[PDB]
Formats: sequence, structure tokens, C-alpha cells
Amino acid sequence: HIDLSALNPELVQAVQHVVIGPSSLIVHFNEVIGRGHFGCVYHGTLLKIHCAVKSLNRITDIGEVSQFLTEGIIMKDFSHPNVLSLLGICLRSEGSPLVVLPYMKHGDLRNFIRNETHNPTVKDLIGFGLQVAKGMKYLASKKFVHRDLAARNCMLDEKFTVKVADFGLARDMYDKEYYSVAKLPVKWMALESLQTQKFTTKSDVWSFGVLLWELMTRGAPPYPDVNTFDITVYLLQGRRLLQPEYCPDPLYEVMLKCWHPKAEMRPSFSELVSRISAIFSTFIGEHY
Ligand SMILES: CN1CCN(c2cnc3cc(C(F)(F)F)cc(-c4cccc(O)c4)c3n2)CC1
Repeated sequence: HIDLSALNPELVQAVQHVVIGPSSLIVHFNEVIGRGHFGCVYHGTLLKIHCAVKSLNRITDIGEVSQFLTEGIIMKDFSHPNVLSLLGICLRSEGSPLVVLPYMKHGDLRNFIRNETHNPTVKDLIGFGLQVAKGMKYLASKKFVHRDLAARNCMLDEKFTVKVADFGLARDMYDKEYYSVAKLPVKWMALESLQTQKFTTKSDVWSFGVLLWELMTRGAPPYPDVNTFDITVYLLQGRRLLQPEYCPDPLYEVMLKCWHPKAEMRPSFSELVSRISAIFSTFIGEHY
């Protein structure tokens, strides 16, 4: 039970445009979409917009709630077609605060590409990669470092638009099996992050490379037989993930660039969009 009467009335005024009235949102607590460490996600309907609603169970304090509000306002103004949007936040006199997010029909991108009901083409796969690159170009422009880029942390909507997710108020550990313990996604991490536990846009690029390998393999696990404690040495020896069977040569060249051991020699996300755009354009799709 969070004491809403204690919130500063001026902060409450400043946050209003992120705020969703309890009266405008039905949460279907019956219908669980999924869960992370920080909370369960439920189907909801927003005044009718099908949405995903996440109950942030580790907000207890009034101080915490006030930070949450300010974070919501900040994150609400992020806006790009390949970055997950924050629809709003909802505070309740009982229960944890709620984060309202668009519903993503096709779930996470790793599960989609592993699903036997769908058969994306090589072009579709490259296209997913390009879309992540565009969304990351946007985040990097805002000086926002993801720190956990991976196919499992991108979502797919009904139009097969990819949205970079798992950041801001949606940040969580949703599948613990890919993190080693401070839980680290070691098989996605840049060589220097393994050594220092610091992350930058240049380390996001490295992870993006691994993501592109996940895409082109249709969701193979990276380095499954290299132990967590051996991966730094493996990478120091210059060894990398092998070219996927259906990955075009220039696209594997792009991946190797992303895994350069000198962070400063990796491409920018702008250069990735450029390079992947070109490679994408060499494939004929259904209508163009
Ligand atoms: C059967 N599938 C039907 C679509 N599914 C959807 C649809 N939209 C989601 C939106 C979000 C968002 F971040 F926006 F809150 C989050 C999830 C999601 C949340 C936790 C685990 C997970 O794996 C997925 C969504 N999961 C999954 C299950």
C-alpha cells in the first residue's frame, strides 16, 4: 500500500502526461503473459487498445514511487518505430505500480525465429537485424547504453516490426538461464565488459553482432560449449562465432567487425544501418 497522498503535488503535475487513470485501464490478472524478477506481465485493455501491463513488485517506498514517476516522464519521450514505447504508468492505492506497454503479438524475437509455425526468409531475418540496428542507432543518439542486447530482449509486433525492449521501466531478468553470477549475459558481452564489467555503446555493438548471429542461425545458442570462465581466453585468442549457414558473406563480415577486440574500431550503429541496409537491399522480397 503506497501512500499516494504523500507524493509532492508539483511532481504529480509534471508527470501527468505519463499517467493513466485507474478508470482507463482493465488489467486481466487472470491472463498472465509472462514474468521477470521485478514483476509479472498481464494482458490489459487501455481506453480499446490491447496492452501489456507490468506490475513492478519491488517498488514499496514513497521515495521509490517518486523516482519511478520521474523515470516514466523521461522514458515516455523516447520515440522510434524500432524501440518499445511506454504507453504510461498507473498508480494504485493497493498493489504495486503498473507499467503500461504495447502488446507484442509475436513475443520475443528469439522465440519467434525458433517457432516452427513461422518461416521467415533470409531477407526477413536480415530485415529484423536492420530494424534492431535502427532502434539502437536511436538509443545511442540519446546516449542510452542498453547493456543487455540479445534476441530475447527484442519484441515483435503484429506487423513484424521489431522493437528493442528490456530497458527503462521494462528492464528485467526475464530468463535467468542466460546470465552468470550481479547476473551477467556472458555469451553476449564484449571482451572488455568481461574484463571490467563496464558497458558502453561500443559494447552494445558487440552484443548486436551476437544478436545478428542469433538471427541468421534462427536462434542457435552462442558458444554453448565454452564455459563462462573460459570465454575471455577464447575471445583473447581471436576466436569467434562461425558464419551461419544462410548468412551472406558481407553480413558475416559485419558481425566480425562488431567483435573487434578494440572497441574503438567497431562500427557505429549508424554505419551498421548503412551496411546492413545495403545488404538487405540486394534481396528481393514479395512486393519489393
Ligand atoms: C504467447 N505469447 C503471446 C505474446 N507474448 C507477449 C506479448 N507482448 C509482450 C509485451 C511485453 C512488454 F514488454 F511490452 F511488456 C512483454 C512481453 C513478455 C513479458 C515477459 C516475458 C515474455 O516472454 C514476454 C510480451 N509477451 C508472449 C507470449
